[PDB]
Amino acid sequence: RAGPVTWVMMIACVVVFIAMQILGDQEVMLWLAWPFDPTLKFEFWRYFTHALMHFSLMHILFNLLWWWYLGGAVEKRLGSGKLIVITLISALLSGYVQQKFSGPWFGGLSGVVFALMGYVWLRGERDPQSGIYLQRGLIIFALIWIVAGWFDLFGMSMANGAHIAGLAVGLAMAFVDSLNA
Amino acid sequence: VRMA
Repeated sequence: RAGPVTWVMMIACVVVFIAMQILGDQEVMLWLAWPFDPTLKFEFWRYFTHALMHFSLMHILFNLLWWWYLGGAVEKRLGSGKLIVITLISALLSGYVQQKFSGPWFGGLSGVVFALMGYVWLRGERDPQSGIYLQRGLIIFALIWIVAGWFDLFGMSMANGAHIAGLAVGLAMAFVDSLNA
Repeated sequence: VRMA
């Protein structure tokens, strides 16, 4: 749990979130969101910094909770590098698919989070010796969580492309990772 | 906005 990359991510999300409370959501979005304009396509950070933005205490706490719990496990059991790679691929791919689904106005770490969910479960399943796993007791809630976004649970506009893309990506990485060693 |  006490991993550097785990905490460095939690720290950035809290910095950025606080920045969002001072400046306002939209003002941070104009700089951190996925490129809305192909002119902006060379502002490379935007492919990753969308993961840093949250729009409610609930949004961020719920994300950081999962991230601490799942990110921690991967960092501890598998190193900081494996975590970073998972975070960068899934922030890049789930941003990418989410932009296609509903455009560039989104953010949150849930893309990376479903990738961690997908990864920890598929990896604990195929490579038990890797010392990580996900309670069936959570992959439920994961499945409810994803399908609840499909129905926009009580007006909650969820990034549906991000969740599935992220989920898929984690499963691919864990499957590939569970063939070596 | 959409919440990932």
